[PDB]
Amino acid sequence: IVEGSDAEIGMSPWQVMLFRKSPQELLCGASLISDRWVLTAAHCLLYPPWDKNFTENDLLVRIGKHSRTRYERNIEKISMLEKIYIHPRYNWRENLDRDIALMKLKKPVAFSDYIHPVCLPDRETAASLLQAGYKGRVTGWGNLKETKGQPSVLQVVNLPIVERPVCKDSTRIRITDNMFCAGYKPDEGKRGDACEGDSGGPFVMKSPFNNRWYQMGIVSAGAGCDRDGKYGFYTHVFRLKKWIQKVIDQF
Amino acid sequence: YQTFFNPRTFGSGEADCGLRPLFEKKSLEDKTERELLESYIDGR
Ligand SMILES: *C[C@@](*)(O)[C@H](CCCNC(N)=[NH2+])NC(=O)[C@@H]1CCCN1C(=O)[C@H](N)Cc1ccccc1
Ligand SMILES: *[C@@H]1O[C@H](CO)[C@@H](O)[C@H](O)[C@H]1NC(C)=O
Ligand SMILES: [Zn+2]
Ligand SMILES: [Zn+2]
Repeated sequence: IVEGSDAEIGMSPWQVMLFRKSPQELLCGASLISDRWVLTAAHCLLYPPWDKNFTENDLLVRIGKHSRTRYERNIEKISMLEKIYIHPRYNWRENLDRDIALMKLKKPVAFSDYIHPVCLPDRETAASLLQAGYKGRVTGWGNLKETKGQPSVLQVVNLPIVERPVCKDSTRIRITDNMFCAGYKPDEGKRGDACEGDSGGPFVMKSPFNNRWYQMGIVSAGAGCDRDGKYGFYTHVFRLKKWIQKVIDQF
Repeated sequence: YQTFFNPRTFGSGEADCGLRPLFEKKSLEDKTERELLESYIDGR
């Protein structure tokens, strides 16, 4: 998260940290959508070029963690993974189309004031909130700049959704309908972007209909971080909800 | 909220979703929340 600010305690109780067991190593962001299911970026678990092809017991996860160096008691939780599910049509060779993945906790987590699930959008909410100009929120423990290095506290930043024509023109990558970009334009006087390490992290919007937070996207890609005329790319969660469904009923 | 998932497959919370205990639950707005709200009010 570049040009963002520290997160208030409990402002993102669905924040999940994807850890690598040996060696201990922070890999990506992730989100809690249930007491047993966690959402993240497919390239966080599978990306051959970077020697990434993790399995259930290679990784572990942490929930409700507030700082990155001190273990916080009966606040944070450490859960193992029972299974991993990557979208069968995830295109890691080309444009990261369908950069999404699901993880089932080996043992459900108890909700608390620091740990709760984020909502997944429905037809109405999706079409109602995913509109250029509207601002969403991205969170993460990733780099503060292009490599301070990384934060000791969860970072947050609100960014506006950008119109497809503009996103398409900003990158030489084949943009698909399964993704959207967000960020300020050089003429808006405001900065902020996700960055390396933030992948898997959620892009959430607050619904005025019921006062609840909905995860509209997943941090997926970008070129550099917070560079003028550039935008971060996020997996469009709703267009892939049928798949999330199949995977979950199937499990 | 209304449901998509089946509790036995999915777990709990498709229904305790999206409501922060330290914010919405206590009727407290977070420090930057309003920015999102205000973005829903077009270019007023
Ligand atoms: C794996 C994540 O941590 C990271 C998130 C980047 C977010 N950046 C911004 N500015 N919001 N993702 C990546 O680094 C992905 C993985 C594959 C390479 N990559 C990129 O974003 C490249 N820099 C660009 C790209 C390459 C191939 C396909 C799509 C995009
Ligand atoms: C993941 O590693 C397994 C071997 O353990 C391999 O069969 C599978 O093809 C890998 N996935 C790839 C490289 O896309
Ligand atoms: Zn704490
Ligand atoms: Zn802001």
